[PDB]
Amino acid sequence: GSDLGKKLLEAARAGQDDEVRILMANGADVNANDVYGITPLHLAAYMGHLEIVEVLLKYGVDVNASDQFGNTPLHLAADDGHLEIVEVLLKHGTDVNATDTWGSTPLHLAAHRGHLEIVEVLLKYGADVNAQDKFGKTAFDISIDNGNEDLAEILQKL
Amino acid sequence: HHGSDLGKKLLEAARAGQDDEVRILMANGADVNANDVYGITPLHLAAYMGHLEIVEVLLKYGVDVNASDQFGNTPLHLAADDGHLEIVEVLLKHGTDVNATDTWGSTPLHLAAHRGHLEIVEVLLKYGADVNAQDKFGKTAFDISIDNGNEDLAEILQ
Amino acid sequence: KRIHIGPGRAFYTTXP
Repeated sequence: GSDLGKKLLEAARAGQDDEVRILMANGADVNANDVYGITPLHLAAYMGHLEIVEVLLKYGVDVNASDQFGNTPLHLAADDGHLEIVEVLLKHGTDVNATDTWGSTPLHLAAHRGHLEIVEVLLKYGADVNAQDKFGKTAFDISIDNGNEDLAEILQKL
Repeated sequence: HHGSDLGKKLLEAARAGQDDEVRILMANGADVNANDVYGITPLHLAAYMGHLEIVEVLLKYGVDVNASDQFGNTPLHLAADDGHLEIVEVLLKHGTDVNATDTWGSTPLHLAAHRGHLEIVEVLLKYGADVNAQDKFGKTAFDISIDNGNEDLAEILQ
Repeated sequence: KRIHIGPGRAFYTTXP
């Protein structure tokens, strides 16, 4: 039952790709979640486990899975600066403009953190530069508030 | 002009227990209340990991001692759970809510009870922990001690 | 660090 779900969450957190494959073969739900809606893919993205992300993708993971707070794994990877994970999630069709419960898209989070190379890739995959979070802020607005002139120059042209 | 990613570096330094790095980051304007996507702060991480020197550094810069992450964890929950008596003592002396409840309804007393940290239970009681508080499984700290057959703990909680 | 049951403890668990 959900015993395998707990085991799969932990294997994803620890980066044990062989254990992920074993648990899937045991019948683990690839989209298992804890009481906060957090899935193995969430934990792999948070922890920067590119190989786990790749394996879960092959086993049919849902890259649009959203937790209790509206985070998809793309939110987590974009906020923490994990370029490779951001790229593979986008390449497998994750919603580039998914919004958390405060209306932040991954572009917003990347802007907040000054992750220029992740902003570039998000834009490349169709990030919405005009999207406003619930505070009325676009990514460009965030870069102005933060004094990140490199980020603003990228976004202002758009 | 090119952004400052010191918040992330502080979180990483607190989690890694790099005492000198934390001092240096704080001395150069790092946000003492930086947090990640889940509201986890350097103090949360230092409290769970048992990094007392780092806790004290953050206290020199006016850290929010009662900050809650997205899961309802406060630093006092985390130090009480993982058995870091010295951090529990310090947090209590700096005005942390002794009966704060996480998303499971657990107070720090519940968590210390689950793990058999007798000294922590004692100091929590000294600072007014509520022995009648039931978590969302309906358990008091006393109930947990009985469920775990911990005679010493049951004696402390009467 | 070893995983422990608890709210969001996975995010607090890294390395040993």
